[PDB]
Amino acid sequence: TENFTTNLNQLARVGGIDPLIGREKELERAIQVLCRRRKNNPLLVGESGVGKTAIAEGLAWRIVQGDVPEVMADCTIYSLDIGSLLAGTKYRGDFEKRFKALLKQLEQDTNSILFIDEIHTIIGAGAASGGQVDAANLIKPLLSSGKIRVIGSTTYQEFSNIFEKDRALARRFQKIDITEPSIEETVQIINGLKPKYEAHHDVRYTAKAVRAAVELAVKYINDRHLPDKAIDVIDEAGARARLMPVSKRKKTVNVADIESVVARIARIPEKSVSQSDRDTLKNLGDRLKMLVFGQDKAIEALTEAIKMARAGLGHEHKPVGSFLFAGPTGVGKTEVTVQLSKALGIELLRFDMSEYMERHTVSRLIGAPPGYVGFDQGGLLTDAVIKHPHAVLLLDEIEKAHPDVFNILLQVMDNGTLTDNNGRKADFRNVVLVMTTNAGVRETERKSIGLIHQDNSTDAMEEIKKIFTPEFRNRLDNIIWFDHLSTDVIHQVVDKFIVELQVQLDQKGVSLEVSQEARNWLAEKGYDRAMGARPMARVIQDNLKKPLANELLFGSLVDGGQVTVALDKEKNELTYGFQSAQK
Amino acid sequence: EIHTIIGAGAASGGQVDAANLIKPLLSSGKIRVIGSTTYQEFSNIFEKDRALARRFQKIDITEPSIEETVQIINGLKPKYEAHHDVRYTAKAVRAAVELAVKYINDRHLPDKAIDVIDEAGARARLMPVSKRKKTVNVADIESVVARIARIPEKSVSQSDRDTLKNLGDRLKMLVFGQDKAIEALTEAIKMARAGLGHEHKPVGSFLFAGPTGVGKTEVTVQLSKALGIELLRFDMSEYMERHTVSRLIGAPPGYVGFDQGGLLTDAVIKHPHAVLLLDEIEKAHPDVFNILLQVMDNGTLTDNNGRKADFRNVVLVMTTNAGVRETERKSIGLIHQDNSTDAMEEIKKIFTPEFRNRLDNIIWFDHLSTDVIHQVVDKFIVELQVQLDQKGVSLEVSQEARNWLAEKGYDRAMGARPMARVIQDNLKKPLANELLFGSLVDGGQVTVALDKEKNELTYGFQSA
Amino acid sequence: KMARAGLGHEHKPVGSFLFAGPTGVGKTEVTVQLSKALGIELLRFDMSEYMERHTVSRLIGAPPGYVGFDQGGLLTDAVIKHPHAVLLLDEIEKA
Amino acid sequence: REKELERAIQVLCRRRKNNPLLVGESGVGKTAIAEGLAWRIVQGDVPEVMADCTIYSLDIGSLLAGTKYRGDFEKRFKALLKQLEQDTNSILFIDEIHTIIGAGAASGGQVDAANLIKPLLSSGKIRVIGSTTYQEFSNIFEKDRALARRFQKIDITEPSIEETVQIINGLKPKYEAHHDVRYTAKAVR
Amino acid sequence: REKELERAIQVLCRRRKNNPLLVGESGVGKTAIAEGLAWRIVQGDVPEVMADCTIYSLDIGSLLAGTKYRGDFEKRFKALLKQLEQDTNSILFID
Amino acid sequence: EIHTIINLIKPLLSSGKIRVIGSTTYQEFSNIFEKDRALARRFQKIDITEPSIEETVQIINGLKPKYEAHHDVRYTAKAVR
Amino acid sequence: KTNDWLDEKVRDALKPPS
Ligand SMILES: Nc1ncnc2c1ncn2[C@@H]1O[C@H](COP(=O)(O)OP(=O)(O)OP(O)(O)=S)[C@@H](O)[C@H]1O
Ligand SMILES: Nc1ncnc2c1ncn2[C@@H]1O[C@H](COP(=O)(O)OP(=O)(O)OP(O)(O)=S)[C@@H](O)[C@H]1O
Ligand SMILES: Nc1ncnc2c1ncn2[C@@H]1O[C@H](COP(=O)(O)OP(=O)(O)OP(O)(O)=S)[C@@H](O)[C@H]1O
Ligand SMILES: Nc1ncnc2c1ncn2[C@@H]1O[C@H](COP(=O)(O)OP(=O)(O)OP(O)(O)=S)[C@@H](O)[C@H]1O
Ligand SMILES: Nc1ncnc2c1ncn2[C@@H]1O[C@H](COP(=O)(O)OP(=O)(O)O)[C@@H](O)[C@H]1O
Ligand SMILES: Nc1ncnc2c1ncn2[C@@H]1O[C@H](COP(=O)(O)OP(=O)(O)O)[C@@H](O)[C@H]1O
Ligand SMILES: [Mg+2]
Ligand SMILES: [Mg+2]
Ligand SMILES: [Mg+2]
Ligand SMILES: [Mg+2]
Ligand SMILES: [Mg+2]
Repeated sequence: TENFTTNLNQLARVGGIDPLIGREKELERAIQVLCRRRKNNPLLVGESGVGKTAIAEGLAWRIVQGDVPEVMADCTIYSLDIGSLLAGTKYRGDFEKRFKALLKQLEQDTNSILFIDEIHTIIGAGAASGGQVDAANLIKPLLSSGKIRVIGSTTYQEFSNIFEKDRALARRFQKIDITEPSIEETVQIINGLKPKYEAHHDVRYTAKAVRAAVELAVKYINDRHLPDKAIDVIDEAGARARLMPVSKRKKTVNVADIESVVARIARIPEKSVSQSDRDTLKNLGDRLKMLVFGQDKAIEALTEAIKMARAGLGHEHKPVGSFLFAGPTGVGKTEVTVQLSKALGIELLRFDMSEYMERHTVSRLIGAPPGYVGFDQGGLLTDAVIKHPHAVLLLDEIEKAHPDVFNILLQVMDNGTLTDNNGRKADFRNVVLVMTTNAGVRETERKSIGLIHQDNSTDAMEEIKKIFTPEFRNRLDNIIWFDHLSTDVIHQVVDKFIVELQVQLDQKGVSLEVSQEARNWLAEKGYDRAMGARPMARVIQDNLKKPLANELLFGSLVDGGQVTVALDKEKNELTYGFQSAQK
Repeated sequence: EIHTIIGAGAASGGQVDAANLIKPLLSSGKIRVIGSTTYQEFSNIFEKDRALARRFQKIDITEPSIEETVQIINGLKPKYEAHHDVRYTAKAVRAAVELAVKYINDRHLPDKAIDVIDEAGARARLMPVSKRKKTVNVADIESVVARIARIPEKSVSQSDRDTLKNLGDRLKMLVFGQDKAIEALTEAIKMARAGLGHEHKPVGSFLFAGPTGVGKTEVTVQLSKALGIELLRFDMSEYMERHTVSRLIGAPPGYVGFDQGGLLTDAVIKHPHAVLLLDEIEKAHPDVFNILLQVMDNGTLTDNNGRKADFRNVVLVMTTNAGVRETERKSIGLIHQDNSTDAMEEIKKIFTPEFRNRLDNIIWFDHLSTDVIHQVVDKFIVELQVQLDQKGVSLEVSQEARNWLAEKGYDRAMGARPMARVIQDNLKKPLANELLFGSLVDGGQVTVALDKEKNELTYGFQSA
Repeated sequence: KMARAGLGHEHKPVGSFLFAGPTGVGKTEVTVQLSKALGIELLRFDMSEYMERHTVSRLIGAPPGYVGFDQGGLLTDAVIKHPHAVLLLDEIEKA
Repeated sequence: REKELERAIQVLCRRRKNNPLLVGESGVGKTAIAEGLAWRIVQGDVPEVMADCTIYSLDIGSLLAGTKYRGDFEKRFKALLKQLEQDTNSILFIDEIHTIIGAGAASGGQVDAANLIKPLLSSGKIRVIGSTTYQEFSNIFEKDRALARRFQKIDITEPSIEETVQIINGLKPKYEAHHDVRYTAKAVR
Repeated sequence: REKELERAIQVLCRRRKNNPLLVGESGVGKTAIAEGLAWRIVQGDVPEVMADCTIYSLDIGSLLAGTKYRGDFEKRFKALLKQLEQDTNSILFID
Repeated sequence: EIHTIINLIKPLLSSGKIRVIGSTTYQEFSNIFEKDRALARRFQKIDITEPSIEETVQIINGLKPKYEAHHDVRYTAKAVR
Repeated sequence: KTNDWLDEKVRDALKPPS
């Protein structure tokens, strides 16, 4: 039955499978089960990547090497292929003939074992008819008798929902739980496997590189398991060297190479930031200030927090930064957050919390639980952060949302992870969480009933404490209150708005020049402390956009031409002069 | 397994089955045939074919008594003893039935007890190369049952014994204050290994309620690391809705998510000995508490599939923030009042009286004292030092500087978390600029001192 | 005119005008005539129905795992079908 | 798409689990990357190791067609895998890779293409490129933890406006020929 | 339906993604527009490129019925696609 | 009892070559016919209402000669009403 | 008062005539 089964020992001697390091207790338990008089069938149930197939195939490698008990010295393991058995079983009884013949051969030798990988498949082996007859039923009598020994390997999910369903088959197979190895165990495993990977890639792995891969993988790569996770980084690093230049770093791969590979797999900013990134970070605050005038403290907090994470002083299991922006309307809480993403070139995960007003809406962020119509949709927040781990999470109008949503963000701020309905765990370590709240807006604009109008800035903080539970506030890195928009700052805003108009105007071929006198007139006409900088847009729209639009649609400005705006002190009104540049 | 013969043929044209070939003969009664089937298969497969079920006479078979099972092992003792060349003591066979049924629940009594005998003989036969020990002692039976059931309960090892003794001391080094909480966890865990543990309840069911910033979660998280066991951390904010509770015990059969199974039961099955940290239990729906009531007393929870998860070795620690607003509430009057009693009343309102009775102990975490905060500041500096070591930088903080940091950030209501924020602004922010662009880019050195005249810290960086 | 001319906000709707006036003053009718003059769909929405907070879910739809999730939101679906239209919200104060 | 392609070559040259997976939103260009490699291979721009390798595309419908008889599906799937192993320089491209999880199998039977292909992917004998959307990758492909471990995810982020204009300029000769028109430079931008 | 039909031809003439989708309310002549294209082609009232083309109406119900096997649907569906693929001019309609 | 069956029902209706008569319960109509737009459009609802008390006796009287011939015994007019 | 809304092919064997 060479077509259906392959001898692991023969493969081990000439080619080899993998050197097995450790797992002494797991092998001893498996060997003890095989030596049992009855029901001597070990089942290596474990999580994916733990090494369920290494222990089963390692036994053959150990047997040829001779580091096994005397009873197992003559034992031979065969790897069954379910596909090969069903390759040509079109006719009735063909599969039974092949399967029965295979089991019969094992009984005659009485000194061999069968390794069925992904054993969950044989519960539903080829059965043309509806009858329960299948490989599991065929092998069930032999297992109880003890004539043959068959090793098994299946995941917890498959074993619990497929293998367990068959109570008779489960009884014969003695479950052996495989547990993920420790950090120390994994580094030793890589050292034993290092020669095999070094030869294929023609590289030499430094001791620091192997240790860093295991430690870095656990910290950033969470979905996979540690033994598989470390080998992936080590294997990928070797591949890069083969594809690197002819003689730059072929001889050895340093820790820096390992750090870069981990960053690409997890989509996290690489360690040892480049000079280009340093220039962007150094000028991040300066550039942000140009777009958003004033509110330097808010910009400093965001930039300083981002600088700490890249520097290597970031929180162990918390996001880069949690900031609650509270202030009067028009200050620029949303604008600074939006500009931060553009400056850093990272995706902006904008979530309008007004939509999630009711408690039931909380399911949208984490997905509906299993057994409901919304299971397939998943969680908007979890899916978004998974797609874009490095991003700015802008939860605008957070106060509008129900307090239930605040509870969901407790683990995000402290644990640094959120769990989806499907069970997937999101990573919030590299996301910048910014929450804009308009709490106390009514109080701050309100004028107190007294001879002296008390500043209501303090009052706003009281509503924040009432709206948000104390645990939520403690997890936050800081609450940055936007004080107000000064008159001098408003003058700059007029220039910024005119610049926005100029780019829009450039598309139509019209160039606008505004005199300094006209700019000052706009600021005084529309300056409102309570409304912030939003009225500036309205005065500019009515004063400048409305005349230009009429001329642009019908008039001299149909074809792009320069326009001049000047202030007449006698009339205290803007003077618009249009000059056609067509000819 | 007579259920199989009902089918066995569906090929085109023949339209024949084994049951149909033998159906006339059975109806005639000339031939008599014995059969065996599982209860589920008989109701679902054999019962469907009324003709076969009508003819066959059902004979119920059920697990025998404890006394009857040990007798069976004695009867089967010559066979197993001959193969392994071992001899089992009378006490050993009795221990296997009692120990296996106590810890192994999925399997029925006959095979479950015999599985220990067969494995015990193999272990005794295989363990010594010299074959010095042929007989199977009662102690060996206990060890075999432990591995099969994955229970830590066994004779305490010298290596494991030492760690247990210093569990409280090590926890105190990481978590300062809250000695009552550490004592409760350490004493309960010690009892389980000693054997003075609840027969069908978890080793510990502790509810941790305290002010914000106190180390409730940290002690639970650090306990897992000190004991070298997995941490089954289940955030309970996600389970606010009633329908979400099914996720913990699995969706009912026939739905899209039935296959994935329960998240709590599967995790407990994968890690029998682990710390189950149910943080923010207050936020969870009342239905969640109902499930836990069964776990605390019965000791097992059945999922949609029907498998039972063993919580006997699981350390159940549920952190709660109930009555935390009262803790930070400032009472009217010249002198602030202790609102600890008010917080307990809120916990009593949220948690049913029956729930509290089941809990082993309710530990009210006290506010961090000034002395405790000084230790907290040092702990955070150690974490910063470790991060700096990765970049090749060494940080030395003077004693005067540490006291200054403690006073600036010490708030009784807020807790230890403000200390981290102070360290971030005062220490991490300057280092970050130097690390990215400055003397600390490579192989830096740092010194920190408090300017007594200016009452401001001084940061000295050496390129080195 | 400003939006079509290319001098629009580029991130906000064409206009957000609150017409507050006495009954029978023409606030509702001017909007209806605007749609006819422009030949665009009129997304008439009576806000008197949304007297309480729970009714707001209808505008954006029910979340996953709740009844009526398949139905979707009337306001979101209406705007998607007719991008260029006049979104009238009568009796906004009563909402 | 040099950075995206460069990572794919690194994954393909791995000793084990050398199966790159292209996960991105619809329209990003995952198929272009999988097929673009073949186009570059003919030109020779790819590295020397990649040179002389043939990339094939698997039609799931064709493989499952006329497989009613027991074992017909396994015969076709095991025949193709044998071909890839024998060549040693062929890379399979399975578009909409989530489909193999639900390939030909009986109602009760759990044997699928994913289970059959799982042993070969781990050993590294065959290289299999993949392409699937984020929704399908998380709701279907990731559920099969065993299969996901063998496949290495390669995140694809849609190109910027500046990057997109050059893509149109490179694809402009084909669209111009089909429509017999010339696109102005300003029109493309 | 000149305006609606003209949009369809533009989509069909595209090099890639030349699959027009007709979305409308119930009983709006949605099916007639697709069927009408065939009638227009027969009378030679369509553009020269559209002329000499065949429109095929696929029946999902008939194809699904009678398979009773894993590969029956795939073989017939793949067979149908091969016929359309062989003739470049041929177009399919799926109601 | 068409509701019991309801893939091929839709194609025959859409083709229109052969017209089909369908008897379904009022409860089943809402559950199946109303939910499916295609089935509802092709099928036309004909309301079949129970006859009045006077109508019911008349139906029995109209069919009474058939019954009397079958068993050769008759029922009084008072008895049937 | 919210409400939650909860929400054929087999291979065959052929026998040739004897
Ligand atoms: N103790 C070990 N010694 C050496 N290699 C190991 C060990 N444990 C795991 N491995 C590695 O594990 C890989 C083989 O796959 P496993 O970890 O056995 O998972 P698997 O059985 O393929 O998982 P499933 O069943 O497909 S979910 C190779 O990289 C091995 O080198
Ligand atoms: N400091 C500022 N400098 C320049 N433009 C600003 C500033 N603050 C606000 N704006 C502009 O004002 C408009 C609204 O900005 P937002 O960020 O939405 O304001 P905000 O104060 O955060 O709003 P809410 O309603 O209070 S959340 C945009 O056109 C911004 O560019
Ligand atoms: N007693 C403590 N001893 C040492 N560090 C502590 C202590 N309490 C808190 N910390 C520090 O604070 C962090 C741990 O906070 P947690 O214990 O997780 O908070 P928590 O109990 O979940 O908070 P709430 O507000 O009560 S939900 C780590 O940085 C610890 O070092
Ligand atoms: N980098 C690129 N270079 C050249 N053409 C590209 C590129 N990215 C996208 N395209 C074009 O955009 C399309 C990319 O192929 P698609 O089939 O859209 O890929 P896809 O998005 O992976 O597919 P699905 O079906 O959405 S999973 C083709 O029309 C390409 O010509
Ligand atoms: N300014 C107006 N010009 C012409 N007709 C008007 C005017 N104002 C009100 N009407 C009359 O009343 C109608 C509009 O009333 P409407 O604005 O809906 O009232 P309300 O504001 O009380 O809801 C018009 O259709 C017309 O019949
Ligand atoms: N523009 C049109 N020209 C000719 N007949 C039309 C037109 N629009 C509708 N009809 C007639 O009315 C019917 C509309 O139904 P149809 O659009 O096929 O329904 P559905 O979209 O529900 O399948 C057409 O089949 C045809 O008989
Ligand atoms: Mg395996
Ligand atoms: Mg805003
Ligand atoms: Mg806590
Ligand atoms: Mg009105
Ligand atoms: Mg594609």
